[PDB]
Amino acid sequence: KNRAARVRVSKGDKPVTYEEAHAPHYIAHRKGWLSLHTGNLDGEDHAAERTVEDVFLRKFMWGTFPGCLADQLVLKRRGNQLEICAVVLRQLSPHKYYFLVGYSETLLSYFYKCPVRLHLQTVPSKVVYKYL
Amino acid sequence: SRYSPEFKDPLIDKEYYRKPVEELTEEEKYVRELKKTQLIKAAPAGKTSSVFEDPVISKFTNMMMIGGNKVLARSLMIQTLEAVKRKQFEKYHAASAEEQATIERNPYTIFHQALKNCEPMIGLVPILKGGRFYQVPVPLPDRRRRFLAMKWMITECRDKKHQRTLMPEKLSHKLLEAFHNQGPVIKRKHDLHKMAEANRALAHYRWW
Amino acid sequence: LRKELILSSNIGQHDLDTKTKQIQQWIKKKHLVQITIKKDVSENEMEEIFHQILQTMPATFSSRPQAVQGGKALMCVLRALSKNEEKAYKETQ
RNA sequence: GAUUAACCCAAGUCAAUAGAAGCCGGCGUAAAGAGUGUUUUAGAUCACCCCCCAAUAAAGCUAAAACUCACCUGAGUUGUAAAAAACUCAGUUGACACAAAAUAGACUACGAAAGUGGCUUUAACAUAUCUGAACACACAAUAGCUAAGACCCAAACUGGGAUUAGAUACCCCACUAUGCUUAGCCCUAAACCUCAACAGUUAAUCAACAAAACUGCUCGCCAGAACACUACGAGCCACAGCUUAAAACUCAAAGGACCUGGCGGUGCUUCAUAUCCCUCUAGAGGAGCCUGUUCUGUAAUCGAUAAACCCCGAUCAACCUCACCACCUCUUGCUCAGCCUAUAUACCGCCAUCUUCAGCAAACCCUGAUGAAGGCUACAAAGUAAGCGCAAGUACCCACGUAAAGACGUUAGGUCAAGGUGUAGCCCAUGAGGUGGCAAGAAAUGGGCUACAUUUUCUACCCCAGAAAAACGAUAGCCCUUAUGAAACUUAAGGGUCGAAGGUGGAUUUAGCAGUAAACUGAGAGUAGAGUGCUUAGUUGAACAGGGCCCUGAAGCGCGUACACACCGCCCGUCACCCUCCUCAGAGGAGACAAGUCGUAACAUGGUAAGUGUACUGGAAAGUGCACUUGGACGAACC
Ligand SMILES: [K+]
Ligand SMILES: [Mg+2]
Ligand SMILES: [Mg+2]
Ligand SMILES: [Mg+2]
Ligand SMILES: [Mg+2]
Ligand SMILES: [Mg+2]
Ligand SMILES: [Mg+2]
Ligand SMILES: [Mg+2]
Ligand SMILES: [Mg+2]
Ligand SMILES: [Mg+2]
Ligand SMILES: [Mg+2]
Ligand SMILES: [Mg+2]
Ligand SMILES: [Mg+2]
Ligand SMILES: [Mg+2]
Ligand SMILES: [Mg+2]
Ligand SMILES: [Mg+2]
Ligand SMILES: [Mg+2]
Ligand SMILES: [Mg+2]
Ligand SMILES: [Mg+2]
Ligand SMILES: [Mg+2]
Ligand SMILES: [Mg+2]
Ligand SMILES: [Mg+2]
Ligand SMILES: [Mg+2]
Ligand SMILES: [Mg+2]
Ligand SMILES: [Mg+2]
Ligand SMILES: [Mg+2]
Ligand SMILES: [Mg+2]
Ligand SMILES: [Mg+2]
Ligand SMILES: [Mg+2]
Ligand SMILES: [Mg+2]
Ligand SMILES: [Mg+2]
Repeated sequence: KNRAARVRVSKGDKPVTYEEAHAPHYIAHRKGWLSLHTGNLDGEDHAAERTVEDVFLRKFMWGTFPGCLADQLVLKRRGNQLEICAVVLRQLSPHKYYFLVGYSETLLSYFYKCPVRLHLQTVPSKVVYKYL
Repeated sequence: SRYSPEFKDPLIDKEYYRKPVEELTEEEKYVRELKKTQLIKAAPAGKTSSVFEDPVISKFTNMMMIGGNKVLARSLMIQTLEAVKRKQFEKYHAASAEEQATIERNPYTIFHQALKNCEPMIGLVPILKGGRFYQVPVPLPDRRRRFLAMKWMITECRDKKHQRTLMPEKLSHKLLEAFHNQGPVIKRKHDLHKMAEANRALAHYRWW
Repeated sequence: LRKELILSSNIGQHDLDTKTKQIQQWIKKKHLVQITIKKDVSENEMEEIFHQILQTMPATFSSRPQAVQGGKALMCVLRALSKNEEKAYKETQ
């Protein structure tokens, strides 16, 4: 049986988001790409560089905002600007959100030598697309 | 099948489509009216309304085909027909006026008659009664009879006994033999009939 | 007629005696007894079984023991001694 | 086991033993209604109230079919799934038994039970109250012994013919004891309707199943399993027997009825749509080669290894890759070390598998006496179901088709070597680095490529040609060159050289339902280079598509079930493997322990239905003969 990024059914007590509810084959059919850049297009270059940057960014944000991210990030790349659109939970103090936003933006800008913006969207609780 | 079940096989007959409307029975008019509002498949590339079209020869060429070489198969078929016609014309001219009445020169007729002669009337089919299969003699459908005739002809031609003999000549010679009710194909048909008669004792093993 | 028997190298003595009696019956009946022995055990150890079986009938090897089945088994053929062979046995006796 | 702590009793605690608590309960299937009938002594209150069919013995008779003998006719008869063996006896007609008693019988009677179904006759079917024998009398099917007759047919044993690995069986043939009559014996049956006799009730039911539940009275019987239809003792016309019938050792079960699941060489019905068989096409199985694997070899990896491995991890090994072997070298080591060290039977991760399925289902409700369990009928009868899957939706060129998708689970199915990860293990090495080196073929086997040619081969062209045609046929071998690379005999390409095996292939087996099979032509992945492999675009382009159920299987409805690790199950017996007990002059018997040897007897229609009694036979379970039982079935309107 295929196990790829599928949330196996349960007694109906497992909340899941729209991203998790959909198996891989739905990509481009019901769910979009969590990272948007030109590396994968026809004839473009630096696909590996973009992918490594994306993976490191995801791990970095996860470890920097522990237990605050509600859904996966959305990486966008416009020219050289990198934009990390994140959805977080309204638990940690806004002071700490602002501190971490500034720190993340600055550190990532210096690390990837390209302007970085972080766009936070706060929600009360993880959006439950369905119960599996 | 890319064709949905709704699609119906096309009918290719100028005479059928030109038949007078007055000659049509109620059911025939209804059939035409129904086909007016039906989906029809595309005309296959193997058949056309050509007056010279011969379905039997088309099927024989298809059976003779090897690996989708319709061109080569058709070339062999036309060469066989030409060889048969040339042999018949030679015999006709070299023959006296009395027997020229019987000597036939239509290659299509010769081919049809040879196949009809070769058609085996009764076949041997495995029938199982009580858990043991036996080769019971059995009547055959016309489709199976025609197919067996064609297959025996083609296999006999393909045999390696005739070495360095081109397929046109092989098939023309065998077809003429069959037309005159001689040759290995007719021998094989008689052998099948003889085996069936020998196993006549098991006819009741059939249930249908 | 060919009467065939199949034995294991670890066959018990009671079963061996029973099959020896059966083989004696066949030999008296004048049949060719094809005996196969399968398997750790040495092939000479296996052939000792044939020695004992034919020892119980002082029958003769129509075909001597031979490795078969990829060498896993031994096979032999025993036959009733001809009249002349039995006369020779009597003379030597 | 030790330690910490806790619990119970406490100047006690509790290891061993012994005792204290032993019958108004039951008998269709758990042990138990004794094979049947009749007493005395007694008991009870059920006592006053209140024709015939198939019993039995004897005598007699015979319709059908046998046997035998006569005729005459023929060379064959018997035997089955197919044969062999067996006889020359076979057919018609007629004559003819001490054998057995179609149809009636769809009847259900007679007898106490066993038993009784051709006919006639004689005799005859106990008790105006019920129970009543291990305590006597008289009976008791089939088998069996004794003595004498009959002998058509059947038939243990025996012999022969098959079948078989074997065949002491099943199948075929012949024949005997025996089945029959007479006179005695024998006294056993699943002697079962497993349901005691008598009288009574249908009311408040009733573990399960079976043949509804009980009341009163009486007699017999039962008290865990096995040892045990046993040993001893006793009795008997019995001498390998029958009746009664224990104990010792051993065990924590044995057992009866059900529910679910699997399984069935299980039944009926319906199907399989490249599908199980036939049918169509092309193949493999035959030759060479490429390549994977198993084996052999080496100092020289690892993993998959039935379907669901075997050009598989690898969209790839000269060095590297590399985890292997030999040697050498380093030790806080690229890493706040490291380990391709064991555990896929601890896992995540990604998957095969049925699945070429459609079901899975939480939360409720009801039915079964509120048991495990089960829940359907549409002219509908207890089901409702959220969700998941299918479906729908989507990519490709349609709404077709191909993709994709495919839940819960099954195989402790694959991967600790993608990576991580628990546990365990190494830490001056199982870690790290360097040089070199193995990666071959005795041989088997899997998949693919090349061919065996004439529908072919070469040339031109891409389809109106010319030549070849014993030549066809290697991508094999050897030599040379070239491409990449630091390294090329070993990697690839080209050329030369040689023209080899082979002549359409056994049982068996693969794929395919249409732009498919088949043939042909490109491109891409990955590499510095490297595949006949892999992915994919395209050209030409078929034949059958109709019948069935032996096998595979699928479904439905059923049947059985000693299986529950679920038939790769369970389990019997012989033989030898060690202890306890009993009988015994040493040997046997039982049990237990416990792995083997030969079979597969039983549990499924257990592959010959099972079993009881009895007789003969056989390593061994067991086989067969006669009667009996269902504790088997016969599919349950007609067909
Ligand atoms: K082949
Ligand atoms: Mg799959
Ligand atoms: Mg009982
Ligand atoms: Mg009485
Ligand atoms: Mg009595
Ligand atoms: Mg008796
Ligand atoms: Mg007799
Ligand atoms: Mg009875
Ligand atoms: Mg007894
Ligand atoms: Mg006794
Ligand atoms: Mg005694
Ligand atoms: Mg197929
Ligand atoms: Mg081969
Ligand atoms: Mg391996
Ligand atoms: Mg392995
Ligand atoms: Mg090296
Ligand atoms: Mg290497
Ligand atoms: Mg290591
Ligand atoms: Mg596993
Ligand atoms: Mg779907
Ligand atoms: Mg698919
Ligand atoms: Mg496993
Ligand atoms: Mg493994
Ligand atoms: Mg090491
Ligand atoms: Mg060459
Ligand atoms: Mg160079
Ligand atoms: Mg040549
Ligand atoms: Mg059996
Ligand atoms: Mg049986
Ligand atoms: Mg029996
Ligand atoms: Mg016998």
